[PDB]
Amino acid sequence: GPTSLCCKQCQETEITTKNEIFSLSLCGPMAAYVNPHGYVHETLTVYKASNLNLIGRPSTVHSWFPGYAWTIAQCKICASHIGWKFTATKKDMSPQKFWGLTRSALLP
Ligand SMILES: [Zn+2]
Repeated sequence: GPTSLCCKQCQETEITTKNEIFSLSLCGPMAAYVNPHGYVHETLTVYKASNLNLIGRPSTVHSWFPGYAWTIAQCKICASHIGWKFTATKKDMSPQKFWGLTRSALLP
């Protein structure tokens, strides 16, 4: 479908849709400055994703989104690294999980 964002390598496999896109605030209370940590502009954040295999267990090491652990996520079909699943370290956070997907790894 027109909303469909698929793995660029295998083409057929849908990873997320444009419907699931949202904007995560990279700042904390009062919207203070933060040093950029990783490369967020290149990363698309979505609430829900599909057809990915999670590799290993959640890690907090040098997380691009502080407060969240990350787990590598690769296409079930072709094993291309599309991005990461992010899971909250604290119960009071929202969303408790989301996906950060490398834009260049998707089509469109
Ligand atoms: Zn693929």
